[PDB]
Amino acid sequence: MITVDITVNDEGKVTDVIMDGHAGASAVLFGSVNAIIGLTSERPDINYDDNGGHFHIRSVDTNNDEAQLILQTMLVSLQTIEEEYNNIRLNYK
Amino acid sequence: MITVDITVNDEGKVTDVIMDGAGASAVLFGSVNAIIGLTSERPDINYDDNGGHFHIRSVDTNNDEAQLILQTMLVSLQTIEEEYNNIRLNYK
Repeated sequence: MITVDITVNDEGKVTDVIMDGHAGASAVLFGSVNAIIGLTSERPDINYDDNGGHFHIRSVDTNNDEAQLILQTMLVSLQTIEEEYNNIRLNYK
Repeated sequence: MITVDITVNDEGKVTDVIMDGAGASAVLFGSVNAIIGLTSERPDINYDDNGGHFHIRSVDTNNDEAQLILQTMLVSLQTIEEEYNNIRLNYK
């Protein structure tokens, strides 16, 4: 099972997303990180263990509307996978 | 085995995304749900043979939010293709 921990601050901004246990879920997450970097000015703080586990996206500019839209898109896409394969568990922190 | 045809107009807007045939499908369906759930854009969708053919046609090409989601979808598909060059992207 893949676990996705999602942290939304008091201002409604996605500050952290951590995926662990990681085809659909991985493509959505990695693709979204590449989109934030390639399409916006936001450069998230990315950390992961030596095995590629505990993949943590930490937002730097939480007021970047474009990066926030991409993160929300990533979450809607992960919720779409979860709805069909409830394999993946989304946890809202 | 999967082909994705992408049409970008003269104004740089994604007008059509046509997939014919797990990662690719999740990115496509998830992105459509995001456009519908997060923006005012309501794309024209043609869907046949339970995923065998899936065509997204933009209606409001000037919707910056829907356009960002489509570009995100394309970056995500390019990421899959870079790892499984299984999927072929074509710019029409």
